[PDB]
Amino acid sequence: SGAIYVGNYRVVNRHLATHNDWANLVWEDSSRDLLVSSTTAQGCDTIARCDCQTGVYYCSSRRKHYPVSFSKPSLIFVEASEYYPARYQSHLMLAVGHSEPGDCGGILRCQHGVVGIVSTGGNGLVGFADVRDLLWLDE
Ligand SMILES: CSc1cnccc1CC(=O)N1CCC[C@H](C(N)=O)C1
Ligand SMILES: [Zn+2]
Repeated sequence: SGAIYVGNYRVVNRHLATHNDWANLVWEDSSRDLLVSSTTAQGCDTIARCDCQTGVYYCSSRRKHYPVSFSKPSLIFVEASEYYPARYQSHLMLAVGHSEPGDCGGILRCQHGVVGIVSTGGNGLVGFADVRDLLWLDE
């Protein structure tokens, strides 16, 4: 579980999106595992507009924040699940770190703000869905 609350938007993993999210849909992309819904309240999460490759992510399976080196956003192949068949997920960034299935939605942050959210993982690796290219979240 976990979401980004910026302005009148709620950013979540598409596979973990609720009924309310689909009823207040703004934009969704299965290949990125992202879904954006609208909110009445005004969020204050600052989104990073950078090319940082180091940050800190929240791991709910350990109740700890971990510092990570992470890769540039790219097309990384992801194995089949009850949410998506086997495919290439775009705008994905990998880091060496701990993750479990309940960890999806944890925020990744740098000195510039919110980079993205936990989306994939396994084998000692953790994947983050980047949100820095989504410029419309601010405007
Ligand atoms: C941190 S998630 C995780 C971590 N360890 C083992 C397993 C996982 C689960 C996992 O990777 N995914 C299942 C749910 C959808 C995901 C996606 N974005 O396509 C992929
Ligand atoms: Zn940054």
